[PDB]
Amino acid sequence: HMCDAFVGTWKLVSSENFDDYMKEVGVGFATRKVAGMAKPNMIISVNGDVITIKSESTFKNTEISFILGQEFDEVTADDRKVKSTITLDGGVLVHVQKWDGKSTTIKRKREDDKLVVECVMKGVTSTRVYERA
Ligand SMILES: O=c1cc(CSCc2ccc(Cl)cc2)[nH]c(=S)[nH]1
Repeated sequence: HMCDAFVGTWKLVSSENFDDYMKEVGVGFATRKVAGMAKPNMIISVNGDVITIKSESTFKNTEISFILGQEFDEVTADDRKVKSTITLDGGVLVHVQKWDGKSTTIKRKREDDKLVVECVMKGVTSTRVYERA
């Protein structure tokens, strides 16, 4: 029942500062423009200890499956090949991605009826708000 309140199908409804986050990560111009337009659905499910997070959009469909605390290699939507570890910290899913000596952290939390995604790269934060689909 760890992640019960995350399970379901969620649709992006707002984004702030995502272009600056993508710049800080190193995403190139064309990918930033097309990725910034996307209105993904995020589909979260749990089966035993395995959590699956799917993102589906007109830009790029992604899927990760993982066990909390157990590192996994991930190909991001912008085509980085990263090493990821996701943990639960005080009810927040904390997702750290490492690549090329760099690191970014994505936090996913339930706030009221929303799922709030905070993406941080150094000093730059983007907030993406999802509602139930
Ligand atoms: O599941 C998720 C994860 C995130 C983390 S940044 C992903 C991402 C990265 C690069 C590009 Cl070009 C587009 C997208 N943001 C939302 S909204 N949902």
